Amino acid sequence: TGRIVAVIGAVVDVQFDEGLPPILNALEVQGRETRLVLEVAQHLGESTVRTIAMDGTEGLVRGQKVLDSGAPIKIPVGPETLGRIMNVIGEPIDERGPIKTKQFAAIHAEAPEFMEMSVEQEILVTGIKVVDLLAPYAKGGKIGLFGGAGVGKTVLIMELINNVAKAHGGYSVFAGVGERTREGNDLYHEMIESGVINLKDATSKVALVYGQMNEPPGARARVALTGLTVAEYFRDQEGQDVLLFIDNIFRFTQAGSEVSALLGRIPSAVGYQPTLATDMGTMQERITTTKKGSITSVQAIYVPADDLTDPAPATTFAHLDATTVLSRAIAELGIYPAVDPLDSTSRIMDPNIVGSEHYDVARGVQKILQDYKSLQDIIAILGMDELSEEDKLTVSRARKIQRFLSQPFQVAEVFTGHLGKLVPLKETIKGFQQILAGEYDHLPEQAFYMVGPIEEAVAKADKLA
Amino acid sequence: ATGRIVAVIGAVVDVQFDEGLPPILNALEVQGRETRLVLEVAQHLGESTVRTIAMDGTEGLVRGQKVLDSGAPIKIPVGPETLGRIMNVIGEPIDERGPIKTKQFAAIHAEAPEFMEMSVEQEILVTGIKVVDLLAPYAKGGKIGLFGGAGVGKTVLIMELINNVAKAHGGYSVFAGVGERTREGNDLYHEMIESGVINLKDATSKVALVYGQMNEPPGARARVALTGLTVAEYFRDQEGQDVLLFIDNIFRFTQAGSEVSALLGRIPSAVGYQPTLATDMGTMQERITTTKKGSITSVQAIYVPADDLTDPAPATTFAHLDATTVLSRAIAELGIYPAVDPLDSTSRIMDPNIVGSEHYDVARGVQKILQDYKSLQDIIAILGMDELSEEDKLTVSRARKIQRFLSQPFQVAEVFTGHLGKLVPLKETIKGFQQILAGEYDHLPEQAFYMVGPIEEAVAKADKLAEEH
Amino acid sequence: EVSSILEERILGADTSVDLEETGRVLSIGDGIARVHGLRNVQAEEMVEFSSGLKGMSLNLEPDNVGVVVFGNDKLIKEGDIVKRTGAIVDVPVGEELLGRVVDALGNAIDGKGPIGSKTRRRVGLKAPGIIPRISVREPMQTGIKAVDSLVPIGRGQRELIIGDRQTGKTSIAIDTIINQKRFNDGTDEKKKLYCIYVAIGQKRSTVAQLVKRLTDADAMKYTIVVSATASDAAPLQYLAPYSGCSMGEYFRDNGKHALIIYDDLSKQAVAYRQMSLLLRRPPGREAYPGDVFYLHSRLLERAAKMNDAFGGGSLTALPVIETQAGDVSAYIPTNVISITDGQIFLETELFYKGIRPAINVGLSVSRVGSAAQTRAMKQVAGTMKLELAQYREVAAFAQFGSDLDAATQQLLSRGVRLTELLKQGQYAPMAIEEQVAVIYAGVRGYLDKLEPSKITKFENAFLSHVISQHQALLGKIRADGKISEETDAKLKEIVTNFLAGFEA
Amino acid sequence: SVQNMMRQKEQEHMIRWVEKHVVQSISAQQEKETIAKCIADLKLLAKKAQAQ
Amino acid sequence: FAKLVRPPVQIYGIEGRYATALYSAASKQNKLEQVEKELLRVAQILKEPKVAASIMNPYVKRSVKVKSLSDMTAKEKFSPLTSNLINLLAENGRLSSTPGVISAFSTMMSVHRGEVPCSVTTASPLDEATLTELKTVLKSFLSKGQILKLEVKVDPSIMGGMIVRIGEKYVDMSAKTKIQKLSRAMR
Ligand SMILES: Nc1ncnc2c1ncn2[C@@H]1O[C@H](COP(=O)(O)OP(=O)(O)OP(=O)(O)O)[C@@H](O)[C@H]1O
Ligand SMILES: Nc1ncnc2c1ncn2[C@@H]1O[C@H](COP(=O)(O)OP(=O)(O)O)[C@@H](O)[C@H]1O
Ligand SMILES: [Mg+2]
Ligand SMILES: [Mg+2]
Repeated sequence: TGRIVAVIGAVVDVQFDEGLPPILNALEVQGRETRLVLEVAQHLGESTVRTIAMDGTEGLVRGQKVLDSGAPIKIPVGPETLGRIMNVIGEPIDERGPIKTKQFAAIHAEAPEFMEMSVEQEILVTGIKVVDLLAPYAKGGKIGLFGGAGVGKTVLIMELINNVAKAHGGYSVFAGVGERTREGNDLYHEMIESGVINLKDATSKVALVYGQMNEPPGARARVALTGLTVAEYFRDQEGQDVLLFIDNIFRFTQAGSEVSALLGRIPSAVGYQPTLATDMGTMQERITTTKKGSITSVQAIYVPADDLTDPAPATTFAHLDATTVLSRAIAELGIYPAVDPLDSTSRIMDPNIVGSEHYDVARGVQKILQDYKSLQDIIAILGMDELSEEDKLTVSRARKIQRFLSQPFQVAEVFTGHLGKLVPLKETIKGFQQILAGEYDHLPEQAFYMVGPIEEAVAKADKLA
Repeated sequence: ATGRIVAVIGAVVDVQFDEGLPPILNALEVQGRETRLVLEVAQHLGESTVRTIAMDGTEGLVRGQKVLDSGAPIKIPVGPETLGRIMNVIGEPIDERGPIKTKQFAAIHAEAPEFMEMSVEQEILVTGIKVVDLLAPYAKGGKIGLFGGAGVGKTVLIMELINNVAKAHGGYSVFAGVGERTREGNDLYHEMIESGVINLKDATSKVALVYGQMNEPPGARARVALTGLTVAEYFRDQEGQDVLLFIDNIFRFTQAGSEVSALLGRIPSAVGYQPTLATDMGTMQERITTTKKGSITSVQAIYVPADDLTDPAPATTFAHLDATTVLSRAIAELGIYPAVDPLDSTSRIMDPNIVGSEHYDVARGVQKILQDYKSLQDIIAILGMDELSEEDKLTVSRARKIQRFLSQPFQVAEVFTGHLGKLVPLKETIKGFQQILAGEYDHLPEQAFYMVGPIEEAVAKADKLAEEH
Repeated sequence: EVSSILEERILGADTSVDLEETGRVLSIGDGIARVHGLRNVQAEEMVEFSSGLKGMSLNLEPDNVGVVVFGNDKLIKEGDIVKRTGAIVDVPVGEELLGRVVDALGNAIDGKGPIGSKTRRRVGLKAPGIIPRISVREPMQTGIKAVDSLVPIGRGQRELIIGDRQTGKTSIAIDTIINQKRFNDGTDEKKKLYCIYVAIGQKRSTVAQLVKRLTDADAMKYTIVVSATASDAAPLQYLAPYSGCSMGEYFRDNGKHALIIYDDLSKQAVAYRQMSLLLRRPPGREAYPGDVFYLHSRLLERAAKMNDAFGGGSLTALPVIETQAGDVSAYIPTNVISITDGQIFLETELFYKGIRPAINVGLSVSRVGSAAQTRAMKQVAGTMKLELAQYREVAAFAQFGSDLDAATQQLLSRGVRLTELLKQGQYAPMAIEEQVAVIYAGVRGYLDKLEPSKITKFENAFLSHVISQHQALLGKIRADGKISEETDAKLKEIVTNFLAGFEA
Repeated sequence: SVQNMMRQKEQEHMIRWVEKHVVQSISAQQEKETIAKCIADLKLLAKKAQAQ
Repeated sequence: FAKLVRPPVQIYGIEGRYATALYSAASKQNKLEQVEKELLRVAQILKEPKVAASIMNPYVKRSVKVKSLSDMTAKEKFSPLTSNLINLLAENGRLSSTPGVISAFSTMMSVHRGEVPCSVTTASPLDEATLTELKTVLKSFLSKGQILKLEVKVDPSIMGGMIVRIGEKYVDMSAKTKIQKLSRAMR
């Protein structure tokens, strides 16, 4: 046991006698109503450790009694965690009874070794036509999701959960790092009304970890570790192809530079911590493709003060492999999903990774979508008919391409009434290889709006008139 | 109860007692000097050791001088006899005319009046300045602020309101000068004898004066403003008269506390001020109020450091002021004097239920044509003046006549100008500006309104320029 | 009978003896006492000195304890006796506070009499979780034609009023208190609203002018005002935001509705920074401590929309934030922006160009969206929001434009006339049924021939007409909630009858 | 507004007389001090039996 | 490292670190009373003008101030573990704070039989029957089998009452019952 000597804010100091616990352990205060977990961070000498709290600190008397677990924070893990909501210490917070499982795991765990990594790049297919063609997803890589509210982001989250559990058979974890309570309640009920979570049986496809915004600054930084332990169970024990959602990554960085300033350390550049490059290192290197399975991560990125070279969105950018941006100017055009095709980049887009068939198809799409972007200004200012006859087809074809990128989702079958289509990879490359050559140009525009493959396009030209 | 001096660093003297500890904010008399040196207690440090701040210099102090205690804070003399006298921080007279002989002594450290001792009524106090009475009217019993940088006219504009307001006023008046040039406390003692406000021969004077200037140690530029509004609290409370109060400067109350701070043991805040910045400011500015026992009009000059109103010392006084008169160097370098910014000055009584609906739609009619003149200058820089249309060649020429008509020749600035002192009444200021807006003076050039009084002299000056062609 | 009530109190007083857990004072300076002893104090526990002041112990250190002082430290000498009370800070709460002026600790400062509240509540409680909440659907009516049209507020949303000095931030939050009088004297129990106003560091004469403004409009019989002024001590401007949510959570816990206004939150982060740097805590950016995000988050997360199993209550929070030179990228203007839902951005340029209230609708958002508007207001304002947004694209062609297309001349013609409908005088809050009629007159096309200077005179003439001569139509949009096909034709000949003979 | 305002003027002037007049009356009651010690300890005899 | 016994007071400072490290070595080997009789005589043999000089005088050396003290503690009475303590205080330059370590050790050894004495501050000293009655009710309050000590102070500022402290308890029956007459005003 130990005793509390000093209570200053959200920093408690504990005095032990014999069993001095190492760093990154977890203590537990005796005599209080709810669990208050302290995490050891420094050995201060004369048998005294420096702990950061994880809940409210008031009501603590100098000289109480504090036990020791002898291990780090251990959470309930398993396959029966699918469809539940937990905080950073594994407790359930939806009043549906205690989670019961066989084994536990610790959140502070080392990276995989050098002889276990994958030696080759490999594309993850998710079914969407705009994602898997122009900005494809590597297996194990980190993905950055630009865009916020009012663009249609929370549908794209709920649909990538559904398609990987269909074409690949791998579940997902959602980790809310310092997220609002009002917006972390609507995502609970939006997933219920779309089937990906289920209150009646064991066909759920996600596990929710919610460390909300009104919690102490030590408890908002470990949530992205608790929500990575669960994602490591479905790779190390079963060998699935897991996904991982963090929303967002800036509230993991910013919650780090408030523990490192409550602990009395000199700040680095503009206000961050000295250790900005290892806390991003000792988290995002556990997200990798081992020999058993993989973990892929889609992360939301908020840039402060529109500065792309601020050290919080500059440390993160060295880890990403592909970025997709949700433009609001395509949402007022009618296209869903509202993914910009020109301002998305991929690192694995390469003739020696995805082959030459994927390459020269997806290269020509972004070139033709630039010529319509340059010719749309002469038409708006000067007029229409002055341009050549070779340019009138590029105006007509690029309005066929940017509507063939639309696709009806399976998560929206109740509302918009259409059928949700999941397109494999070999249909999307075959489709755009024919639109470029003028092979299906005589058909009108609305045959291409909101279809599946290229086969269902010509079956919709017959119903017009 | 005697005590010894154990440390001297700068202006902060440490004093160790043995049997009787005096409380915080007291007065300690250093025995052994030929002059009087008073120490003010600021902190406790344990084992009977206080830490003080010195009112005078600290040269010639030795470790072991026996220090007495007073049992009370700095009690200055106060009463009717202090009128027409200059006095020190601790109450000594420095006019060299003898001792101030009165019956009432009053400490400078006292509380603020409660919530049910406030007054609520509003008025309008007319001055005679055209920019002030039109767009940002002042008020009886209301706190007024004069902003602006260095060298734009804060001391002259506060010299103008002693010229107009203080001689037509019934009750008394107090001038506290805090941290300004010692020359300018002599051009006030010699511009108030020849106007008969200070009288050196009998008992009919109407102005007291309290002076702590910029040659004093920094423990003495932060207790003079508390000594100004202690004499001005006697007239409001123990008597019932209407008091005025002029304070220049008041930025030197904040700055003089940011110098003794780091030796008292405090971590600095933002750009270099003390951590207790907005608490001792708000402890002085809650005694300058209108209660149910009197009324204190108060005009204050506020230095803005290097033309930045986002500095933490001027940008926290805004919560304590009713009427702000922001001066500007971008107007003063045109020749428009007084350089008052019209699109940055406010008041709490610009209200069509208080100033009437005719004054209200004239004030907003002036600011709307000046702000629309600002957005037109961005076009003339690329296009030019002549390529504009004929409809907005007129709203420029109406705006330029409104800029120049606001400038008025002051009275106390005769030695700068040579021009004469004008004083336009309130009913004429509105009627002058209705006629430039409606278009009744489109046949005159711009120069006919520069440095004039009422609108009558704007056409008399127009013909006199014509004949010299 | 003045002698009898004084003799009554002193026999009714309790003079009983107790024990204590005292401890002497080590070093008092600048409002931070160091006390040796007090071996069984909890964190953030209220103690009280020998003179009469009270103190809240923030630092529990090994050899001493750091206790801030609720007053002035000239009454605290070294060697005093610091007794223990034994309880965390608690405020009186209930129905009896309605129509009173209180400080940060629940005492009465208006001098009417003491509070008769029988209950008591802590200030350090937690927010409700994810389960007891439900999505926001009911409208909170402000009464400003630009707020309810383009940036609506639901009953449980947090909306930030951000802007510079002297641009009507206090005035937007002072007619929202006045506008709820029309429901607060009626019969419908689930449409009443209760308002609380917290003043943090303003002068006493300003609060004495604002109570009289709310006394004149008969709106101080359902409003509480919590005043921690500028002269009061540095920790009393820290408790006063948390002493108002504890009075706005008694109405949320008991099935009622509420509203709270923090005026302003940028003077709480300053009164807390002074307490930190005098207790020797490690500084950070702009000398703020490491937990100023944790100071504002656990105050705004207490605003919630409860569900029917817990009562159906609500709490709506409007914080005011003062920027400096319009830079919202500072430290505290970026903490409170990322916590709340949407902002209302009042500029200073539009205030002098004639647009009053000077709400910029280019930068103002609300992320509850259109799900907090009624069915009548939603139908007309959905096109107005699209019409105004097409105008702001082409506002830069107005200064020199006559050689443009007739569609572009039309887009300028509707944008100017929709702007004149949005201007509004002070202390005149409208009704939603009168608001939807004025917008319906403009968005249809019934004003493109009237001169742009007459749009204000036409509106004040038209509103006084339909109150007296068409009262039975503004009871079939108030009670219906939507605007049907029968009312669409009935409103159609009304604005055609008035526009025909108007100019007289 | 005259009958209730002026009542508060003598409500405060009532207590203004008493609290300066108590200390001049109890200063000579040293014969009451010999029972003030003898009544204190019997409450302490009542008090030390509570924890024991 | 090895563990060390905790004192029942646990004071802090640079003088408490040396009164704890001796209490963790003299509670071992059962020598807590032998050091206390030695320490109350080393306080006497330091404050002589031959020996009080040239220990605070900084211009001698460190080592020759040890040798002038290593034989002084060796010849007279002492060769316990406490001779290393004076040898350790002179190495660390902490020989000035030797009355601070000694005065801390007496109260740390007091609490092994002591009671943290009282304070009755009312008036002039009264008769014997009032003193023996309070000394025989406060004996009923300790409940620890320890013979309580007590001090009496004279303070006439309290009108007719008395304040009593028992350790850290502080009952109160004094002139603060006149300050409780704000219920006639604040109500
Ligand atoms: N709708 C309006 N139309 C015209 N004038 C207004 C309007 N609303 C407010 N004002 C005026 O603006 C002035 C200042 O407004 P207000 O005090 O509300 O701004 P503020 O920024 O909240 O003040 P502070 O900077 O002290 O917080 C007041 O004198 C008021 O008369
Ligand atoms: N009536 C006036 N109008 C415009 N400028 C003036 C007037 N009187 C003085 N000034 C200018 O203001 C400058 C500073 O004057 P003063 O008010 O004494 O200094 P400060 O405002 O810096 O205290 C002088 O150089 C003078 O030219
Ligand atoms: Mg000057
Ligand atoms: Mg305001």
